Amino acid sequence: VNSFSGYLKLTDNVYIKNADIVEEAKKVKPTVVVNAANVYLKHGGGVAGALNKATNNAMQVESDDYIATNGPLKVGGSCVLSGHNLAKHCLHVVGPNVNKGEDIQLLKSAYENFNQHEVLLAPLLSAGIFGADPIHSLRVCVDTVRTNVYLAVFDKNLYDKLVSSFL
Ligand SMILES: Cc1cc(C)nc(N)n1
Repeated sequence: VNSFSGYLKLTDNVYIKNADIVEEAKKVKPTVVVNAANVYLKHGGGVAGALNKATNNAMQVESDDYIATNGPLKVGGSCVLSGHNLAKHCLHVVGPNVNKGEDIQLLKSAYENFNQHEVLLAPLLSAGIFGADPIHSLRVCVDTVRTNVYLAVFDKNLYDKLVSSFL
């Protein structure tokens, strides 16, 4: 049993809810929250900006030190950093950004990072301002992630479309 509440079950291991990932993290304090990161860990706007704002910019400070030491992530890659006030850990995962021309086949590689963690609270990778089709992102998630993933969908309209169209 875990603390996640109000989710619709899509598969054996994938659950979904209409919720802002910042309010859900604050309530649950999951072991892992996933950030929709870029390779520079610049959490300017989007999911990353919303999570970073909720940490009072401490996520950005920690991320700048990570990049100064290690250099940029790969598209499709990830790193584990602190979850600050939101979670034990934040798994920063880089899905391909369609608005930068990145290979959508890298979305499967991005979701494979989730398999290193038994339970996660996550957004749909490459959705929102990363430009991918969220219906596609949910299909890749279900077909790639084998660990238990609790997806937070920010848009009520999009949530209802993801559920209604789910095969
Ligand atoms: C305030 C907010 C929350 C989420 C999940 N994303 C964005 N872009 N902004």
